[PDB]
Amino acid sequence: GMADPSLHEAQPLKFIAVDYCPESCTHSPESSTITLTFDHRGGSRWRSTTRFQYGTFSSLIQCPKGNTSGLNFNIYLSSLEGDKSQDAIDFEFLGKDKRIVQTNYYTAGTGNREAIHDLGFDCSDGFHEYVIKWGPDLIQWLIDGKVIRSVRADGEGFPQKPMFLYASVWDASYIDEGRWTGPYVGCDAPYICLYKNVNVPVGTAV
Ligand SMILES: OC[C@H]1O[C@@H](O[C@@H]2[C@@H](O)[C@H](O[C@H]3[C@H](O)[C@@H](O)[C@H](O[C@H]4[C@H](O)[C@@H](O)[C@@H](O)O[C@@H]4CO)O[C@@H]3CO)O[C@H](CO)[C@H]2O)[C@H](O)[C@@H](O)[C@@H]1O
Repeated sequence: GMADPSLHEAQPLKFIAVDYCPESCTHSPESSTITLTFDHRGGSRWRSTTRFQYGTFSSLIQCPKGNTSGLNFNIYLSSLEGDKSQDAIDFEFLGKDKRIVQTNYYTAGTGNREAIHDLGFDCSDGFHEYVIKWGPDLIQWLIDGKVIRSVRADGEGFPQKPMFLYASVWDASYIDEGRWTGPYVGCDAPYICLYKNVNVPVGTAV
């Protein structure tokens, strides 16, 4: 009993696109780091250049410092951002409180499956690991190696369309009178959200 016998499959996300405002996204593939910045310019959004059909997705993430009230930073899967009938699976940080994270998923445009989780840490205090495990009848969310939520196919729809990996930072303060992410204060810009060692499924790109 010397070798670790534990079964251990993922590949680094090498190729990404930026959907708007590329000046507020940086990619350093040589250090496996992507950053997103929120400031006057209005944020940005990156994504994988390919869709995937199921698999495990992960990133180290360090959220922005300072007063992030109003902001939404995230990492998520979506069949197509902006599609009214999208399938999706979310990690969304709510800027009013950097010690929580919200999970959610969408089936043919329908969400309303929010859950709020206590992180046990400040998400801007160093890099932490966020994982989405997406299967045909089981979705799991992991944080620093621990499952924080599991949902199984319950007959009320399930994400099954091929999906892009996405990440953005945006001002969500207009949602629910600012009660969701807080009012936007925005006096600590640039708000820099960092993604490191983003990994995608080995063999499910479609
Ligand atoms: O131009 C006026 C106004 O524009 C602002 O920038 C907006 C920006 O707010 C918007 O953010 C998207 C974001 O890119 C996207 O990732 C996010 O996706 C959601 C998804 O819709 C949900 O279903 C769920 O899965 O969770 C995801 C992650 O939160 O949705 C937001 C909101 O639509 O993107 C648009 C471009 O498409 C962009 O114009 C800008 O900040 C302001 O300064 C400006 O006034």
